[PDB]
Amino acid sequence: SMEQVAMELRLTELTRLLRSVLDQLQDKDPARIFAQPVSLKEVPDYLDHIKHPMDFATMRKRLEAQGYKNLHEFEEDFDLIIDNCMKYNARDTVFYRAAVRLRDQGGVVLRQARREVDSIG
Repeated sequence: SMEQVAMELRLTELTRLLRSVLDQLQDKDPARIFAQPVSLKEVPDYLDHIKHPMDFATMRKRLEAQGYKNLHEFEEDFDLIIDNCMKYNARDTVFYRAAVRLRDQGGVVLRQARREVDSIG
């Protein structure tokens, strides 16, 4: 149908905007701490601690399959990256601290993304 096509164009354009959001948030992690999944070879107990692992590569795979329907879904995955790290790692670690800085700097980006998603519809 033509309605299905219009819906698909809307999803495509959200995907475009989320790709730009992802790139901007990933720039706030210049150490690449969050770039890839925590390795279960290197952290064998990880899944005993963290039930829903997340990382920027996994988000990018979902994004490119157009698997984010709305900005809330995308934000949920970004908050998992941060929240997982802040539980597994102690406050005195470069990992925890990187997550704090990513959360603080990402908030700015996400605030305007929400306005753009609502504004453009």
